[PDB]
Amino acid sequence: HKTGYSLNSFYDQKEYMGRCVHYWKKLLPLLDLVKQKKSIPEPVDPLFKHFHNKDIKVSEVKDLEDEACIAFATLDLVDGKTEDAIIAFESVKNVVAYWNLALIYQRKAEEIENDCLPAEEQEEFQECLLKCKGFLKMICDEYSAY
Amino acid sequence: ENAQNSASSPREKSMKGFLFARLYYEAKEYELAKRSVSSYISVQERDPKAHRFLGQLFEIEGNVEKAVGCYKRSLELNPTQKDLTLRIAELICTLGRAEYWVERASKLFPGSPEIYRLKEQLLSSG
Amino acid sequence: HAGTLLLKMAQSCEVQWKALIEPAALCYLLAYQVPKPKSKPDNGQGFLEELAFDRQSKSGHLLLTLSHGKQNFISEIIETFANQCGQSILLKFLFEDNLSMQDSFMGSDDISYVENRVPDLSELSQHDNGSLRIHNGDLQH
Amino acid sequence: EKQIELIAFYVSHLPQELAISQYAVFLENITDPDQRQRCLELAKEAGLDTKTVVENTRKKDAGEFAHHDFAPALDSGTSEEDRAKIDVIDWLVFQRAEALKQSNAIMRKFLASKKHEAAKEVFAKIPQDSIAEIYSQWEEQAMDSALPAEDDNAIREHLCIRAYL
Repeated sequence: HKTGYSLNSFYDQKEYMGRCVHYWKKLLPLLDLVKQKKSIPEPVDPLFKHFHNKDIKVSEVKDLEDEACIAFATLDLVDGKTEDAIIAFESVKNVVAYWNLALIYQRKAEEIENDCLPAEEQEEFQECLLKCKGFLKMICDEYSAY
Repeated sequence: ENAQNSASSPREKSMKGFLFARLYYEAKEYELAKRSVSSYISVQERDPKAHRFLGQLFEIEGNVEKAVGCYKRSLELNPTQKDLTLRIAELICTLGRAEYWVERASKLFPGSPEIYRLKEQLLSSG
Repeated sequence: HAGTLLLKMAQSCEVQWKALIEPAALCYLLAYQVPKPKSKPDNGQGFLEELAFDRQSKSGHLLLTLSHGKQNFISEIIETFANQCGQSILLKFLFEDNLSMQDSFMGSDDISYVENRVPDLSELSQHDNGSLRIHNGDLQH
Repeated sequence: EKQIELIAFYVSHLPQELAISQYAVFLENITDPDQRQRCLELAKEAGLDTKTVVENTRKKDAGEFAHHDFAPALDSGTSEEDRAKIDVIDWLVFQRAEALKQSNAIMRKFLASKKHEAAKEVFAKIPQDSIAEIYSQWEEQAMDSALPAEDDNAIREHLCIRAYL
């Protein structure tokens, strides 16, 4: 995800984001079976078998799911399905979802409409309240964007 | 980003930036493509690439006047200018002022339906 | 190679000690900090070029990992070398009473011409991209 | 024995005759390859044995040397050499630089006798896309490097040929 987004090449961003979406869409069914359940049985170590680290707690399932949903939304965003991309970004409530919403509002409203700018205002206000917690999770920190 | 850093390491500010310009050209970012193209032309003098980069940029920006200017400078450079007359004739069609360019296009390409129609429209505009 | 052998001596006895790192650090520093030969004109300069890539890459990687923390290189250069004593410390360990220090040694090799420079994150990646010339697809490397 | 696809392979297993094998195959086929929309392009002349250097070497050896008997009148020799240049040129369009340079040399040979139709064929059967497909780098900074003192010279030769024509 990081290596793809870091690039500017369209034909490589699409591929890296699609394949990261692939790995997350295959991890989706495997992570749902954490309800006091055996993950996958492996007596032998196929290529990568460690323990007491590979096990994800019940807490982090939701977080990883939200990251996967952000990945889906970003895939649709780097394709051109502009509206359902925003639909997909309007589900998670971390900093990255808000930032992507605000950037797409910029892109779609460079000089287009005035009443859609209040969306940008409220999004940057939520980002202000979140930076009041000092979160540096954004790709380029708020010192430049906000 | 990463390509720009790898380039600034050697510090070329060059065909690397020209490839970024070509990527922005293949994509849809007129201002960034034009900026990178101008920066590359500044670093690599003149060539069909520099002229065609800028001419495609201006053609997509709609400034057919600036496109015709860049094409005229390119044809004055004259390494290989064959699309220059075609661009001039298209600018004439989009445009008395088209009469000279249509006569030139017709004298450089006798079997020219589009240019002959442009000439007729210019003589109509007894 | 002498610094790497210092590492070998320590790891062989028990493990990298608290004394066989700073002279090894000097050995890697003064290997990184020799100017890369570049002819740009027989006499294959590509070999010197690729070996310099690999040498500077190893020096940078290993000298960054031996001291991730700063405030090391200055005191390193200022203490572990001197007119005679630093070379005496590095050489008597390397060859325990088998060579003269005055002759047939590093004694005629001067070092105080060198200074401080932490390897950069772009030049280090380029040093690895160069070191990939004599390690073509070696899985361990 | 016309087991050409395999005898040519064993030839290619022998190092020095990789040129003579491609010569046999091409001189047997191209005249009437029975080129019909089948047989998947004869596996690319046994997988390039078939290099322009040695191939043009044999063509230059055959066209002019004729050790025992060379005709006092070059008997369609330059015409067939030019048709070879043009055919390999079409194939390259589908070895573009080598075809272009050999075409320039053969067109110079035709100009040395002022054979209008011959030089016209040599220049015309050559693709319209040769220079553009040969230009690896467009920005003149890198184009000076990618441009060879032989490739740019041959391009100028083709331009002068077109101007004179």
